[PDB]
Amino acid sequence: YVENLLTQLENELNEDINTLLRKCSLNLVTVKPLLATIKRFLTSNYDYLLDVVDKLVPMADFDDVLEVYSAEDLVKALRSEIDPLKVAACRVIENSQPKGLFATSNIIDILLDILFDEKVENDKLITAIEKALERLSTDELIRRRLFDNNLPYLVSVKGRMETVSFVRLIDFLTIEFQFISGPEFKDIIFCFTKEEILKSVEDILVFIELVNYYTKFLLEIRNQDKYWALRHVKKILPVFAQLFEDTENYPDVRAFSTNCLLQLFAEVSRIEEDEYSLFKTMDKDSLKIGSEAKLITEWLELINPQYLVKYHKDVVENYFHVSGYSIGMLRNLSADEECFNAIRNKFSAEIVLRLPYLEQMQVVETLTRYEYTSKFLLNEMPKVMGSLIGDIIDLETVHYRNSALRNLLDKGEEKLSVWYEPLLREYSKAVNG
Amino acid sequence: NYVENLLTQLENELNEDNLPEDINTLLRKCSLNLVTVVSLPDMDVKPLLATIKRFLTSNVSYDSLNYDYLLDVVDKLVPMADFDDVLEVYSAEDLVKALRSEIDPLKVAACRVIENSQPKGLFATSNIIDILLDILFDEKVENDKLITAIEKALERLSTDELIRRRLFDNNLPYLVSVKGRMETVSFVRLIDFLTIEFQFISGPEFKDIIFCFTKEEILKSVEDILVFIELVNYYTKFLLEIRNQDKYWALRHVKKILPVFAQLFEDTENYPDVRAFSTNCLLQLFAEVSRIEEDEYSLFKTMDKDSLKIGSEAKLITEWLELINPQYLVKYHKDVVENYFHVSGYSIGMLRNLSADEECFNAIRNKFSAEIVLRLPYLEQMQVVETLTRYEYTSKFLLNEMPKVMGSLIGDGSAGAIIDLETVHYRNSALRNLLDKGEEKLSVWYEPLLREYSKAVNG
Repeated sequence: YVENLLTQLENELNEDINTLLRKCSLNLVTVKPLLATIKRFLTSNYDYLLDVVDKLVPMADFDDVLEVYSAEDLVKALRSEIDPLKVAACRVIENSQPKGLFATSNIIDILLDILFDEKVENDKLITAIEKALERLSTDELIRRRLFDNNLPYLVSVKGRMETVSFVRLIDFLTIEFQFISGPEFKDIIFCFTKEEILKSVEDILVFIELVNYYTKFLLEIRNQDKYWALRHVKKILPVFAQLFEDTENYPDVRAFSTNCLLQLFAEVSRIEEDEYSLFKTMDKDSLKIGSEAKLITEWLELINPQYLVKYHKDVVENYFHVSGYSIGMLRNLSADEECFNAIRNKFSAEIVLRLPYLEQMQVVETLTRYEYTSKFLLNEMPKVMGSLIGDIIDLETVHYRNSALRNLLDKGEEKLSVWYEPLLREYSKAVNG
Repeated sequence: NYVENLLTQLENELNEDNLPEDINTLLRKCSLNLVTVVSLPDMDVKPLLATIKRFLTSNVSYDSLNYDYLLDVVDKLVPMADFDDVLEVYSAEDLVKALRSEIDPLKVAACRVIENSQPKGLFATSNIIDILLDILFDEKVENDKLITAIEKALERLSTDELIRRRLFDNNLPYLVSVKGRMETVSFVRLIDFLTIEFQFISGPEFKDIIFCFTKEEILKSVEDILVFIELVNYYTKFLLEIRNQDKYWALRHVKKILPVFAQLFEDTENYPDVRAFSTNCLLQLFAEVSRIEEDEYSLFKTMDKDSLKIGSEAKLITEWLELINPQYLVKYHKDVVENYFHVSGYSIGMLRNLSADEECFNAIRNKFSAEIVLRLPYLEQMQVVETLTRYEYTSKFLLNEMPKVMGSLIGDGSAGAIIDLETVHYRNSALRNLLDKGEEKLSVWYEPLLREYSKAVNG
């Protein structure tokens, strides 16, 4: 049936065309003459035609695709003035088998010419290029073509700092960093000097994109355990903090980029190396946690809690009080034992029990996450445990209650004592009905 | 200041007698700036939303403006603004008129407004949801962006009880009528809708009539194999969601029909299209069935004995050993596990599954030797080692019986130079999983593992 529908399409393209194209697409999601007929139609609803190509290409054996779309045809397609043909070329390139097949040609180079062309407004084409590059970048030869054969070009795009092509470059580097090893890492491509960061402030959108690039860069270093990359990034982190502080000379930085800078500083505080040496200097010289009242909640919600208790114990001790409002701060401050000890005297069963059930469940779920917080809950607030067990339609309440029940049960029967059987009973009722 | 002035220039350019030449470049620039986050409280945002609305409600299409660019500004502007301001421009009656129109861009804008409803139950007392369902299940609708906009609006609002009531109570006979059509296009959208909705449904809200299919409906779906495949996939994701969301109460509503899928899989003479076109999706379903919260594999052992007959069809053996619960495999097909499995790069998929149960691992243990593993290329050795590193019983086997393999994991000092993505990933994971066991259980391997892990992550 699928082969006959494709044969019809092959005869038809050489009315209700859109409907048959949809029918072909729907059947494929759930070959040379058809691919060649579509190619002739593209070299001469186009989105519906391309969707058939997008589903047909990965399904077929790549040798058959290569016969219709040669490396030479792909260069011609990408150098044309026909956007749908360029998208089809991208789909072919994306599905290259082996992934390094086109690594010896200038195909990747041409993909980069289109990607960094600010005049390109076709979002589907930009996405198709990025998807083709992301898929192929697991291969070493493809990363070599990108970061060695096209290094001067990438550095030229980087130096330009033209809004449209720069944002696409940042997106490209973010995607590429997940595949890059220590020996492949190039500072000139992935890292920005103080001078480039100062230049980005002139166009605040570019600056915000750069702050977000660094936040995701630090997050990826933590997620992928790529600590070797820290020495390449740390030296410029105090520049972002200096810009955050310098409201007289760079008012646009606090005016338009406060939130993204706070997320960056949250990541910087997770660098513990040499007793928070870098973050301590940024805080002392620039951030000055506690000195600007309107940022106190955010600092206590975002900054490494071990850092907060060691250098701003007075802020933690005095500022934090239990309420639905301070749940964000509770989740962060509870994540370090010493930091939790600095807020522990703000709790009582009475205070927690006065909160509406959704807020009690958010507080309880947070306290169930750690050994020291759960011990405090069980030994000092058994009335709160009584409220958790109880005598619910709200999805958030059910989510936090079930997570609290599950986190306590993870501790085991021995550590739960008298709470074991009531918790098991409540969890069974919630998951089994 | 800059973003609201960019929005101000757009409001002024759109209200000029004739649209200026730069209109589409301005819209595109507005979209890139809004991408960031929340709006400036400079002005109400109401005149710009109302100006865009007049362009969308107009039956006159202007050659000079790009409607996709105009909608992209709406899709970024609506969630950024206070909903009371959006309501002033787009009332519940304007939304009904927009959805009942013949203007697709206007219907998409209506969806964005509905999606961002605050409170979520605001339009639950109107027929707005009913109209969204009429469009969603209309086969003649070819606009994929409109279909997605409806699904996104329904997904966002379905966390609310009143919205689920409008869906599953006020529109129950309609939804059941769409379900009974089993017309390809509307059916696929219905399955996607039910998958979205199941995330939010509680035990007391669950309705068998709309979420579950009887044997008769499953037999009817075979007539159009695409519909049957969509149904197999629906059940696989349904069982996966029960495991992921701990919704075990739903199993009693689904289990009774699971043997029908296995019967169809076996019956190649009377249902040849089942095996011909749906083998792979059925294998994924059976993998989930072998993992359900049930009493000693009651249901799966009957499906296997009567229909699946694991081990009787040689060409499916690798797939069964890669997919089926390993505890089930060793208890009922120990002979298959013992004879079939041998170590190679090819059998890595089987190794990862069979290693996940201790008894099952004991049945493959004698196929390992340091010599066999050491002959594999380094990427494959790392995949094998990383698998053995995942469990207490496999790691004990690796450390006590294959110290030469541990020697290969530690290596000759050239690991810092490994460029292969996959090799680094599996080696580092193996190193990390072993270190998680602690210094006491690692003995002499502790310091070399710590040294190798430090070099990999810090060097």
